[PDB]
Amino acid sequence: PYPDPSRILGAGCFVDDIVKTDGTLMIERFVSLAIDAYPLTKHPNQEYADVFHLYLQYIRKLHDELTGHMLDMYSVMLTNDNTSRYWEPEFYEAMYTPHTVL
Amino acid sequence: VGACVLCNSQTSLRCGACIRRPFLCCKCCYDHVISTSHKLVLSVNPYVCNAPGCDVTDVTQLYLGGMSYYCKSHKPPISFPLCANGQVFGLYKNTCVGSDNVTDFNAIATCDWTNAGDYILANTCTERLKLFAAETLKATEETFKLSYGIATVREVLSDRELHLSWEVGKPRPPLNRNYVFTGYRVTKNSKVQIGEYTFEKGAVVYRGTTTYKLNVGDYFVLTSHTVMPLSAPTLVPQEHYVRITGLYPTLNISDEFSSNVANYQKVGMQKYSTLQGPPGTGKSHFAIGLALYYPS
Amino acid sequence: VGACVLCNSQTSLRCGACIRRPFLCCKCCYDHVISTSHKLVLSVNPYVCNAPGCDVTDVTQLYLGGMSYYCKSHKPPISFPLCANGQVFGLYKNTCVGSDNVTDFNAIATCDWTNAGDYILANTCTERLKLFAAETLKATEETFKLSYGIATVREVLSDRELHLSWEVGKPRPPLNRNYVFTGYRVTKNSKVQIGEYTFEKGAVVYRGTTTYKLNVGDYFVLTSHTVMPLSAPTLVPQEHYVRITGLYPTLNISDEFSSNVANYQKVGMQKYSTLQGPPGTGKSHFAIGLALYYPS
Amino acid sequence: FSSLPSYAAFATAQEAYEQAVANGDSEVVLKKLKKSLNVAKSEFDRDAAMQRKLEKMADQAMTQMYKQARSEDKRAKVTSAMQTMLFTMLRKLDNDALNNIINNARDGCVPLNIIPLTTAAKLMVVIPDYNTYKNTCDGTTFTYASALWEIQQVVDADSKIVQLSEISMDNSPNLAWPLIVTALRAN
Amino acid sequence: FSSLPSYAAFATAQEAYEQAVANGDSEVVLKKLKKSLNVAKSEFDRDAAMQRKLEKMADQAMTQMYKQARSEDKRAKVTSAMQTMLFTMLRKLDNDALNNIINNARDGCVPLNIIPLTTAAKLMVVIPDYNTYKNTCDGTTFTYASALWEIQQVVDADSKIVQLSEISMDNSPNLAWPLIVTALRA
RNA sequence: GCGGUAGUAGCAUGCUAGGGAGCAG
RNA sequence: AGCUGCUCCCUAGCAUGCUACUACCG
Ligand SMILES: [Zn+2]
Ligand SMILES: [Zn+2]
Ligand SMILES: [Zn+2]
Ligand SMILES: [Zn+2]
Ligand SMILES: [Zn+2]
Ligand SMILES: [Zn+2]
Repeated sequence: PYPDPSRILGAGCFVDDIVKTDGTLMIERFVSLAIDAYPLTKHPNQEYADVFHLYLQYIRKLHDELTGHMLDMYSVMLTNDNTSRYWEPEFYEAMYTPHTVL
Repeated sequence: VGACVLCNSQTSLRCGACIRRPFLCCKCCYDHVISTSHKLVLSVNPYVCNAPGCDVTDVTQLYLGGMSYYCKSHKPPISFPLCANGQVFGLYKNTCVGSDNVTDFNAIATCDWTNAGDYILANTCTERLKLFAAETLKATEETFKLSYGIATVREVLSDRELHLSWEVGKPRPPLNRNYVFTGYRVTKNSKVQIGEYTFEKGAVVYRGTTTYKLNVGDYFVLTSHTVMPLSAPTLVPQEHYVRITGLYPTLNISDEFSSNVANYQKVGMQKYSTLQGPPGTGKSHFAIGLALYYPS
Repeated sequence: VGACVLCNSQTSLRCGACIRRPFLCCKCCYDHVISTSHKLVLSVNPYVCNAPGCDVTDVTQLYLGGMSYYCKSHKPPISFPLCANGQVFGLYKNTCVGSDNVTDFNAIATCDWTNAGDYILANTCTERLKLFAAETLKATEETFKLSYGIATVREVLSDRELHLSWEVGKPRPPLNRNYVFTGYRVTKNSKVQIGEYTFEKGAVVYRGTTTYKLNVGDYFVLTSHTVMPLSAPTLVPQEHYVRITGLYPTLNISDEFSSNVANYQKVGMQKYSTLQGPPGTGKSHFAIGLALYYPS
Repeated sequence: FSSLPSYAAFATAQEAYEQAVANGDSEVVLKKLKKSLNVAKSEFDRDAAMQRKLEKMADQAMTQMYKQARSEDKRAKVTSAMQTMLFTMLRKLDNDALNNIINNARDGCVPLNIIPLTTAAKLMVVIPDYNTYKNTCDGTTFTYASALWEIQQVVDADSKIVQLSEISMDNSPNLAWPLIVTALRAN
Repeated sequence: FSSLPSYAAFATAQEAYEQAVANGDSEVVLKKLKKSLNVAKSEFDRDAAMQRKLEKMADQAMTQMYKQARSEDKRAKVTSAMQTMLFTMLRKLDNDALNNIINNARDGCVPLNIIPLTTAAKLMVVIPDYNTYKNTCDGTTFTYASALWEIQQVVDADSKIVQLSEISMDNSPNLAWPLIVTALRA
């Protein structure tokens, strides 16, 4: 199954609370919205796969900008404790293959 | 979430026993919290035990066990004391300059405003500590005076004459021109505007500001503000430049202002000339003469 | 869930064998529950065994095994005695002051109201214990009286004259003006309003409150209340202040109040002036002349 | 956990082992005072591990009955709220119009839809536009539901008072336009 | 985590057993290092664990505190961020009509009602001085929002009619200046 | 040399509880 | 400001299960 791309992009741009207009405070919203958008990668229309790729790139940017705050405003060195799985396609491909993990 | 008073470092902690709720660096706060009578710290959340029904609010006993901050008598094993290394746990746990000599701040903090020395030390320190001391001094002023006598005048003697009653258990302030009260008109629910008046010898005579006719039931206190922190120093940094900056040279003047012109230049070429005045030397005449000398 | 009677500390334990069910803190409860004939304690749940068919309800023996409270013959291995350290298990286990000399409360609790000495100790102690003794006394009063002979008059002799039958196995209480009954009218289901009346020598003559005509089927009791806890002491703390507080000076008085003026001042100048009165000295006149002295 | 009965026992076992270590005599020195120590193993295992379970269970119980006390207080609070509300709405109700219609019913029961229609003292009308205003409540008295009503106050969608002269066919486009009319039952 | 006390003990034991396996004499005299040593790993891995996850617990508490602080300080500044955003966006739109009305409003000429779109319907505009009257109104035709409106009536701040040819240079200091033009769209 | 039990540490799987978020009817 | 269903992330706990080190007895 795959959704209408406008629905996912609109869930990206318009929100119902002002706190959700800063990405580094949640990030999980975009992980979930990227789970919903994975099967567009197999579409013949090229402007449909770009939605999934845009979401992965944005997640990586948000993680980097959140971690580069605790090293300057404070002096906290965050370690990438396997948070690099969220901006790679395997974590999302695993959700549509028959061998559960619910 | 702003810079400390003694450190210019953004912190998030607040002295719990203080009155102005100031911003303190973790090590700097450690100094102040173990070196005075300030026993509590507030962060984005209050560091208080979530064990239901506890009241010990010192600093050093408290322990953090995750998304909660306990007592040792309230403690699960997996934790870390909130107090260690001479540094209370908080945001900015690295980049706080602190200060080894804070007994100036400390003295201001336990200054109860009774001796002259409290004023002297308030008047001898540097800028932001001075603002802190001044605003705590007003706060203690409003704590002092409003908690004194309510003026529940319960009958009228004659024209500008009154009979006095006032609160039991707490004494009553003097009734002078230095102590201005403020009225409230009580009805079946609450109070209404009356205004600020004075009391004097009667049997009480009131030298009220304007006309008013009050029967029994009313009572008076001296109202105050809830003073916020300020923004600026007592005086600006001085100047020794060349220019009477920003103004327009003079063409006309009166010969009574002969002694005025020589002093107009000095207030003009440098940042400030501190005005000293014996009683009645024309300072006001001088003070209106500045615009007479510079009409722009 | 409030202050205990002897310690002013928040607890959750109540003597089960008392009549008032009073609050008793942990050590204070241990004292009373070992030192008297009160063998039961209730908390937010009653400290009783949960094995079906148990009726031994002492205090020391019970054992707590998690979400239950057992007796030693009812006990799985994971447990702890509910009574240890001389301190029963309940909320706020730490911050209870307790009391060592609680034999006064112990005697009040065991006071069955027979001797004069019962009344002597009940009138020699301190304040909230005064209240506890008073309410236990009145509760035992109504346990006393209601459970005596039923006033079942089973025929009418003549005008204001009746024939009496009374309860068997339980004797019948006096029939005097000091002992006023209360009427209930039986219908095929239940009782209806009759009112309070008195019995005297007949063969029973009744000194009724008002006219009534009762046939057979009726019977009487002396009804009572269900006395709840009180709030306040026997008197207010005294005063020795300077003012006739809260009232207005005098212009008019009648000279038959000559002996009245001298004692008006003392009652109002200080908290309370307790009045003793010989029969017919003018006390009520004085108690009416109070408002005569100050119409306000 | 140091005031237990076995802290002294393991202390004296290790103290004697220390005494013999300062001595260091025989093979039985090793065997024994590693087995004086190896007996005081169960002490400080069970007496310091069953003391580590009773306390957790005691804390569980105390927290649980704290919860129950709070839940028992909130119940009384809401009980009082409901009672006050019922008895408050009771005192706008017990009129004689109500008893008059109730006693005319043959068995005691009436429909609920006819109680405000026949006993209410005040009426509220909500008007969408001026054409509807002309046909419903023009004038200063009108008749609705078999009775006569008398207007007091008109407000608009902003809760601002309108006067009856302003409501006209050519002033209509200057009004916030649901109007709300309030009237009183005429006698 | 190596700066811990029992590190010295564990290193001592392991070096001793390295010597024992490099010498290879006994089986239980070498088991000495092991009765001696397994104690080292029972007091170094028992203390190089709790602080290793405490290091992460602390960082996760401080990230949570930072997020709550930032969240609460974002919603205390809504009505300054919103207006700054709106004006950057309006600048980068770069429309002629919007720029016209925004520049006019910046120098003083504002409307009094919503700008109508029908070729009918009325527009009222406040004009505060002669200079801004020169640029827009010449003749009886008004230039506003990149359109043309035909003047119908000018009244003063005194709420009384002023005829149109009266407004000129010399008579400008004679009228209470915040006039109100009234024009209909062409 | 092995088994059994008693302790201590590290690792996974499952269940429950609590909190945060996303989609669909 | 509702009723349902599914999915991701975080912490706590319980037992279970696997696995490693020490001790005791056989
Ligand atoms: Zn402080
Ligand atoms: Zn500081
Ligand atoms: Zn605590
Ligand atoms: Zn007590
Ligand atoms: Zn009792
Ligand atoms: Zn039992």
